[PDB]
Amino acid sequence: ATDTGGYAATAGGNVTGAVSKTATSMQDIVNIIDAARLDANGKKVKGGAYPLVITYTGNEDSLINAAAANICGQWSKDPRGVEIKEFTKGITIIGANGSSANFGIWIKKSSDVVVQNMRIGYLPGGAKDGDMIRVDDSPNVWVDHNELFAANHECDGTPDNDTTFESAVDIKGASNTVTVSYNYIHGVKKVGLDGSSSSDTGRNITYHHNYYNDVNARLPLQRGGLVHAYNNLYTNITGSGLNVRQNGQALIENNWFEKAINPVTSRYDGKNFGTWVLKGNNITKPADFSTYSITWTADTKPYVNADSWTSTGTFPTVAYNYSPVSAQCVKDKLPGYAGVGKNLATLTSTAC
Ligand SMILES: [Ca+2]
Repeated sequence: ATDTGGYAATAGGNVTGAVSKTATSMQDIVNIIDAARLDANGKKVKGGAYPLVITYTGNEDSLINAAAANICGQWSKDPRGVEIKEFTKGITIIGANGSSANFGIWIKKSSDVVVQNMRIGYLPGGAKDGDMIRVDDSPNVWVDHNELFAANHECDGTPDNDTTFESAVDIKGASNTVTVSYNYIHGVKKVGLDGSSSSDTGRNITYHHNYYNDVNARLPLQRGGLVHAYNNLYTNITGSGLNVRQNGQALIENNWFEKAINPVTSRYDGKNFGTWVLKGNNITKPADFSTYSITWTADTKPYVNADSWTSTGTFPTVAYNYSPVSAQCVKDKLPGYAGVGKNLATLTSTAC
């Protein structure tokens, strides 16, 4: 009921008294959430009046296909997103099979929100924080079985030469417990941070059963706190993978890395390096780097790469319950469980 396979423990809107609503457009979602704040007398209730299970049936493929054809025209447009602000009664946004969105979901100062089966891609507004999914000051959030994509490319003349597209799953502030699972993330330059700055440290986040393909960096860019990454399939990482900074701790287990540059590193600050515990991945020693095409580069400032492929620290006892399959099974089976239209199916050893 509340088990997500990670630090977040929430059933979202699937609780007692939940009200099911169907949203056929972005605006419907905005309107549904707004109406969910009113009590029987028409007065607003802090945190929302009742739980919601919104089934999104809209399809914005036309906007997505047009954007795919003109990648560089996106960054300067207005960003589009549904804001879930200060809603704590519990909410679940689930896309219907065949649904799609060219707008993001921005969660802020909320809790107990689940977003599932949403296909989001090529969002406008990279220069104005056009994130696909943003989790800000929001604990108990579960981002599961979604497809988040764009083009892993940077156009010229974009602000900071970094705004062609914004991130897939940015997590910041007091989002103390979050689970990111079964997501198919592809064609994304900046996957997502875990802390917006050097001072925004903390949180306990779990990334599991995600399928990353053709992504440049931030898987995540971790700032302190704890990160548990298990059963993820990392392929074609063009910049760096897990960047553990500000003394953060990471447990990296039973993942499959392939064709990746700097898969596990601590760079860009020049100090306060994070640590990692490595176990059960397809890579077990440096000899495997050649086998799976793992490349390492240096950085202009002091850095630490996992080129020795050894644990550099410790990790506290993982609270929740979980059962990872083998790194091989991930590589063989994960692409069929990750993403939309998989009916929220999960990979078990039985299926291996
Ligand atoms: Ca962002």
